[PDB]
Amino acid sequence: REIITLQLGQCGNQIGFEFWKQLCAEHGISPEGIVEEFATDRKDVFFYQADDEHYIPRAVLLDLEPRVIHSILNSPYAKLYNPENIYLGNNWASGFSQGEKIHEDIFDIIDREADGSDSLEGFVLCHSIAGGTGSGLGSYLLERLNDRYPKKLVQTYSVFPNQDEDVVVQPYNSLLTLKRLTQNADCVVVLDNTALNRIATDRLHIQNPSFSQINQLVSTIMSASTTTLRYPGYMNNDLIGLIASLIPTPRLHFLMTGYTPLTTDKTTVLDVMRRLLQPKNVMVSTNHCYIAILNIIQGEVDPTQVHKSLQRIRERKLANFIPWGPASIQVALSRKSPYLPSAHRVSGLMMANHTSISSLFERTCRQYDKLRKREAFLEQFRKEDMFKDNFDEMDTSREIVQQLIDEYHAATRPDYISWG
Amino acid sequence: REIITLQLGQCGNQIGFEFWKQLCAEHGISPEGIVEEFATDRKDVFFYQADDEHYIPRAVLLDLEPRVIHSILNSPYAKLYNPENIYLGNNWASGFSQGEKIHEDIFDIIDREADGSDSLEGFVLCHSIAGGTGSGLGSYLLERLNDRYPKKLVQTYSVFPNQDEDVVVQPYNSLLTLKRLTQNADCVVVLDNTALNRIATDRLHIQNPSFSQINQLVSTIMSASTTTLRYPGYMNNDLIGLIASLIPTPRLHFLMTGYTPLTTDKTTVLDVMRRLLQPKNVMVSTNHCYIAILNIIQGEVDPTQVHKSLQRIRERKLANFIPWGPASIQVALSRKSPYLPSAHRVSGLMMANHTSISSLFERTCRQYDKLRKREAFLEQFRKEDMFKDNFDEMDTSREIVQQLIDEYHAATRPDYISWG
Amino acid sequence: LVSGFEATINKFDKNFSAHLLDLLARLSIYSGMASVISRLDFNGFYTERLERL
Amino acid sequence: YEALRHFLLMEDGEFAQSLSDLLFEKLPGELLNPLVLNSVLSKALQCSLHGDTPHASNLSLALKYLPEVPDVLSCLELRYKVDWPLNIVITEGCVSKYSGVFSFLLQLKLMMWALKDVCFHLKRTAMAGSVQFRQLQLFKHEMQHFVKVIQGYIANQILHVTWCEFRARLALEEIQRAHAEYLHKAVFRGLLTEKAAPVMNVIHSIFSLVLKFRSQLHPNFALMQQSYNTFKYYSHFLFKVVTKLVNRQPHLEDFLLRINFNNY
Repeated sequence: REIITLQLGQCGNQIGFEFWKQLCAEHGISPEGIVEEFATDRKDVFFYQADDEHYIPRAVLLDLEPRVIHSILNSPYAKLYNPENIYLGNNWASGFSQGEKIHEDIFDIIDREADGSDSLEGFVLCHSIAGGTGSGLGSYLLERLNDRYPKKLVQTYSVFPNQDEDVVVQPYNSLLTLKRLTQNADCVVVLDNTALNRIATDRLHIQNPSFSQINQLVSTIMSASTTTLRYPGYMNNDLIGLIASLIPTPRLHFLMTGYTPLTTDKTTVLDVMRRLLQPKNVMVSTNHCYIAILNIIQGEVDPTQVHKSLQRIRERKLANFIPWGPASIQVALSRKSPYLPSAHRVSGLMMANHTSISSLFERTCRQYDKLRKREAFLEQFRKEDMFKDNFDEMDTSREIVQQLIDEYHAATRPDYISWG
Repeated sequence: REIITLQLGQCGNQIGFEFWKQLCAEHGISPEGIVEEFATDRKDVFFYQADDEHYIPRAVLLDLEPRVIHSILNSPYAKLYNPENIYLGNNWASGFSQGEKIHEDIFDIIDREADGSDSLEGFVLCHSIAGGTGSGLGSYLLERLNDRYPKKLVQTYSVFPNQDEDVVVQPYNSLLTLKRLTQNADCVVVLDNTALNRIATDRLHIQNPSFSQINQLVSTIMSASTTTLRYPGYMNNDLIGLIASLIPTPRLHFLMTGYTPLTTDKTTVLDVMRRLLQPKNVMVSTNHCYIAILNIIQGEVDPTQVHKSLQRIRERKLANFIPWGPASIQVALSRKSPYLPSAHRVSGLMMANHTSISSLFERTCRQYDKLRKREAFLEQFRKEDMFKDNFDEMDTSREIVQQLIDEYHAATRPDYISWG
Repeated sequence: LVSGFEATINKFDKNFSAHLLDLLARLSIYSGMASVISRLDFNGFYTERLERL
Repeated sequence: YEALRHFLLMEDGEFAQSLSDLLFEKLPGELLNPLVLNSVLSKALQCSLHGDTPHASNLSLALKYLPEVPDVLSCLELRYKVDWPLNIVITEGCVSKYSGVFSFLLQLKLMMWALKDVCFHLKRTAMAGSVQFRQLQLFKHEMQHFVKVIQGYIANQILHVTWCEFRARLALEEIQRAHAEYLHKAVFRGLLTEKAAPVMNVIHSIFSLVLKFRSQLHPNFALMQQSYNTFKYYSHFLFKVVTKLVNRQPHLEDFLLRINFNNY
């Protein structure tokens, strides 16, 4: 079924903009949405088909107090995304309260693409945790979408902010988001501003313009995570059949990333799997262990080599699973697209469920616990206080995310057969 | 397991620089670090493998108040050694006290290569005895490394300074170094500035630029001492099996050097085994006796000649020894590399445990004893006095080195079964 | 709630695991080829449950 | 020929030093099913760093005996496999004698692993500096050098001098006869022949005493001191039994020179 992407907030609109521009270049699409004259892919899911081959993606752009979205509009690609669905504070509560009044018209914007498509399977959110306007509104929209579409599933391309810790209410905002996501998100893919920044300092000398260059690092992950859907294959030709292996239990739906050529500007499959399992290629910053690992490779890959590579990786033991289950490394293959550079002819990515991400959740929880004892930024603004007089949704969020931390470490324990 | 070399001090950084440049030439490496086009050897141990075949050495360069150290940086080979691990007095106590403050960051530099390699067996130090900044700092680092890494085995390519005896505190510095090295070095290979100088006067007319040319002699010794590790073998492929025959008792771990063609710029193995047992090719300046001898030959050696040659060397009896150890001379064979010239293709080196190095230790001990009676250079600098008010680590060093001298002469005695 | 469901769960889980044993063990007598066992039985999981004879 | 030498005669390093090192980590019902021994070779060719060719396959790591339960014996074969137009030259009885020399070479690898384990096991004991420590470690140095010289003998004869012949000798019936001479010199110089068999019989006493030394890893010092004295007596007997067999074989002339160098 066709995927509708709900990019929201300034940062999320930036990454959705870059994601659709990269799919414009990767597919046979021009900046005006026209089919390219120079051009074998499954473009049905991600791009709506007009009769004059206007491949307009099913992007829903939400602007709240818009600045960046004006710059999005004065672009050469403004004709490419034309489904005409752009509708006009730094606190979570301000974003939530601003979303509540316009929920019906933005939901009618959801409804129109839902009717216009043949079918719809997932809502993929370019969400920003603690992103001022994006946070809060994304949590509220996340809460509305599962009620209105109970059979349907929601993915979150969460850019989890770690910038070495400006937003002084950032742990509070992030805390409330993670409660809303843990109960009301089917899947979450996590990304880290510090980890992408350390990889920026690794592969290049870029330090000060960190966000603009990390946009490309995020967009390569976001494209390679969907390439096996966007191009056909033997297996993983549906989002949901991909999703089920990555998420074994519903509470732990958070997925780490990695890329074998971080400098993607011949290599055998044994080499690229071994390089992927090393921590320098991972883009995420008591025993600890994976719950399940998957990998997808795109390029000039020899077919009988990959099973010998799986045996070889099994003997290398660069990462060991040891959960309660039979989870194994799962090899998958896709085709690199034409017309774009085939540099690093073999190139791959991994998605995995790892217990190390609980430490990162605990970090903003620790910052929140210290800030909550101090009460230095309760904000006391009349929006904040009139919205939450009790300030107990932060405590419900704390107990829910503490359940999540305990569930992660219980998944590390030998007995997750009992209740976690 | 992979070897990490800890080159420190100005003289030690010079010889490590030349050692890695020679291995760049001898192996298939270019000054950028990448493999050359024209290039069956074991380059795994000494050279890290990057993704695009940038064989970077696992060299750790330590500098201290660098002025001439920048000459290493403005070289064509600066891209070859790129692990980015270069971190910013003529007294032993000054070097020790300067190393103590930066020990944690230089040890993190050790830790990073420790994690980055698959495995680690040894720390091979390009140490300079009484080398101003190199001495003291090398003793302190040698004391830290066995505590932190007790499983690994430390080698020391000590360039023992004998320049016909400017440093006026040189016996004090060398005295403290030898205490630290006897206690905290698993093996030491000794070299002599006057012996390499007399060899320079023998082979060429070079007298005034002695250091710059002796660098090449030291580098030939340093390369041929590890050639059987760097190139594949049937035996002694690990460093430990090589080391254990050379060092029979833990206290006497000091190893003599010599090279068969004193000018290498056909010969049977009878001749090239004979030439090692001549004192003109030895590179080191009561009965006295070897404790165990080993030799390694290079090139396309005729092998039934080595039956004849071992029986011939036994009948010749040019090497006189009768220690407590069994002391059979062991013969080894290796291949000359397919890049470097084939002129003098047969070419050999010896490493041996000899009691005559105790005389050289006693020489700087005698200089120290005279200087210690005079107290002419106690230095009285506030670093030296505040670091060592008792001046009793010099006396502890004197009793430890005197134990070493007595142990060498007891090794000459027929009863080293009893305590030496 | 569980009287009708968990009774069907355990009898199916025991019947799944037994036929999962019999698939692995009857493929293990087949000495590429034996790797379908060691893929199914990855890093320590269900590679030693019941030794036949 | 130059590939079967890389695998069977253990010439290629990091392969025997991994296959033997993997097998010796375990030591009955285990280590004999085809789940571990038929897979340890597919684990060992990966860390060979030389091979993974069409020649590198057909290495059937099979057995020929079922052991029940301190000795120096672990019977295990390693057979190459060929196809039709090469099976007519490499005879099916030649590879059996390859197995016959292979068991001895693997048994030799057992010594340099277990003695390395007692050299490494004492390293963690180090403060404890006294009589009973240094006089004990002198025994390890005295016993290691014997293995390290008999292995150097083997490593000069069966891999180098018998490989200079049959390499410069070749360059259809002559291929059969030359191969049957190359192997026969490899097993003649290896002290596996029944003519020089008492010389081989003394080596088992030496190897068994080093294994007993590995057993006692200072609660029982004198129990090990007696074992060292028995070792020294047996080596001193080997030097006489090799000298008496000089009058009755130029291959053994290297051995007295290897074992005796400035001693008696």
